[PDB]
Parts: sequence; C-alpha cells; structure tokens
Amino acid sequence: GAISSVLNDILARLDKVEAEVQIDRLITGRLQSLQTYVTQQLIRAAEI
Amino acid sequence: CFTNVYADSFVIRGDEVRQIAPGQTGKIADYNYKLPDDFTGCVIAWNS
Repeated sequence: GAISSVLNDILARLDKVEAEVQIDRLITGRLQSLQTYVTQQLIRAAEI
Repeated sequence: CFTNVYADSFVIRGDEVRQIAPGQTGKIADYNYKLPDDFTGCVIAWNS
C-alpha cells in the first residue's frame, strides 16, 4: 500500500512522523514475507 | 496522576501555533521550542 520499496526516496521527501505511516508498511509486508519463508521452511523441514 | 508537570510557555503569531504539535517540522518547532514525535503532553492556546 505504500509509495516505494527502496528506502531513501521516502526519507528525502517526508518528515520523522509521517515516516511512521510510510516506512512501517514496508517493515510489515517484509516481516510477513519472512514469516512466510520461515513457516513454509518449518513445514518443509518436516517432509525432509 | 503524573510523575511531574512541566509547563513550557511562550507567545507566537497564529501562523505558527500549529507547529505546537508532536514531531512538527519547521522553523519555530526546529530552532525555537521543540516537541518529539512521542510528545506525551498537551498544548493550550488562545489569541492574545
């Protein structure tokens, strides 16, 4: 839902607090992606 | 109840009273009197 996936283009145009509206999204969808690789590897490991 | 009350006081033109808000950027909030992005506090103001 946010504007860019390389970080500085945001840091260069917004403050310290609409930062907490526009960096957290990327952090969340990233955390979710890590949570999928780790659970999918944790299920995958039980096949192995 | 609060661990302390600290009260900060000054007089400013109305075009800048908005800068008396959390994490605000700009001249008066940047170099005159300053609030963090977490300011666990209030602003009380009137035309004087």
